[PDB]
Amino acid sequence: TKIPRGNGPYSVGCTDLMFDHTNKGTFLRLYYPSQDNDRLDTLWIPNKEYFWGLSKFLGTHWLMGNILRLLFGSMTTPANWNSPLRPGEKYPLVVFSHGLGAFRTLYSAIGIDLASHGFIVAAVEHRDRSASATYYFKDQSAAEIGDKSWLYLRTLKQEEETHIRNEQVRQRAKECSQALSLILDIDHGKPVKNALDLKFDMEQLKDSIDREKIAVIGHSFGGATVIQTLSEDQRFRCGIALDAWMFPLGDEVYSRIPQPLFFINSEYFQYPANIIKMKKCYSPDKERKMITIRGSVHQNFADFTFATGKIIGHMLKLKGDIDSNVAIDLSNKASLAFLQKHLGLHKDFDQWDCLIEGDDENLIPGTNINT
Ligand SMILES: CCN(CC)CCN(Cc1ccc(-c2ccc(C(F)(F)F)cc2)cc1)C(=O)Cn1c(SCc2ccc(F)cc2)nc(=O)c2c1CCC2
Repeated sequence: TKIPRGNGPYSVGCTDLMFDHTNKGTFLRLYYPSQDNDRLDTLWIPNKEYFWGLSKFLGTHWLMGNILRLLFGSMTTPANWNSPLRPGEKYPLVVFSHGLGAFRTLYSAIGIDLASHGFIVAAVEHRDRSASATYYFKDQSAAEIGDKSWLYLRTLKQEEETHIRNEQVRQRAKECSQALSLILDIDHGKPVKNALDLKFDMEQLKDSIDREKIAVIGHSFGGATVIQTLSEDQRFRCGIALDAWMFPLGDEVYSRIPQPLFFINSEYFQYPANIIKMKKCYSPDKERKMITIRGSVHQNFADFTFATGKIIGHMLKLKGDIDSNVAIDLSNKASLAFLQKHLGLHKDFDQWDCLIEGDDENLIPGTNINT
């Protein structure tokens, strides 16, 4: 309800796609330009098990599962559920990676605005036990009955945290790459039965993708995922990391990324040892940009920043000094400028080229971290 609508000229539709039905299959939330704009009725957090997951992730016990569920379980996100895809054009494609303790639906402000500008967006649900919860189906008949098998976030011991996070960011890359393949193959006529039954007939996606214009975007853990993904998959033509958390990356990725890469940071999350990994990505033969959003906290990139009031927002570290709507607008617009330059879109997004440069009252070029 407080989650912002898309600022762009397209109406936006949302749906979910699972294929195959297994735990090794692809799971994504799709945002896309809808043909019609009949009602904004997409449920934001669609299953109790996520409120269970959040609670477990956040430190809380069981009751907070229910309190969070009672507070939010009905909240909508401004997209037309299962609305038909708008026809007659090929859309550039974004694949989006959520952060630690998140899942596919918690970045709709980004997803939706992006779609309102001519993007199809596939927000993937990671099955590396980095999501709070996720689910899949043990067999085809389970999928048919809606007999979901749930997978909750894994917590790690110190000794564990270097091998595991990296094993995880490798899986996340394979999952971004795989979702890309799912879509691309649908785009070229591969018949697919969605493991979920939904009004939206997946066949509409046929011949609807501009295959030269793919980008990968993610937040935090998802930002590290952007960098691994580009590393291994040149179908992704540029990436955008929203406050990347660089710890899961091996030292080998830095020399391996040729595509242009964009760092959008928050002022209050970054720390020098994180930043120095970002600087390791810079090379005169490569395009790396970096802006910092002033007054912004880590959470400014996800949807819970528009879910509480100004006071409690700041208490829960969900909101910062900057306005949540002013922030996400800067990030979204800075992104559209960047996506236009390196995918060679023919739109008016260059009108925010300055936001790539930090030319704003609320933007800092580079980073506040002096080194
Ligand atoms: C150590 C694990 N936890 C416990 C301290 C760290 C949690 N954390 C920061 C954070 C702050 C607030 C909330 C929050 C979300 C919803 C609510 C409520 F529902 F109540 F409204 C309240 C609080 C969630 C995470 C992080 O882990 C930050 N983080 C995140 S937060 C992304 C996220 C997760 C859940 C969510 F709901 C929204 C955003 N992602 C990452 O990839 C990484 C990090 C750190 C390193 C890598």
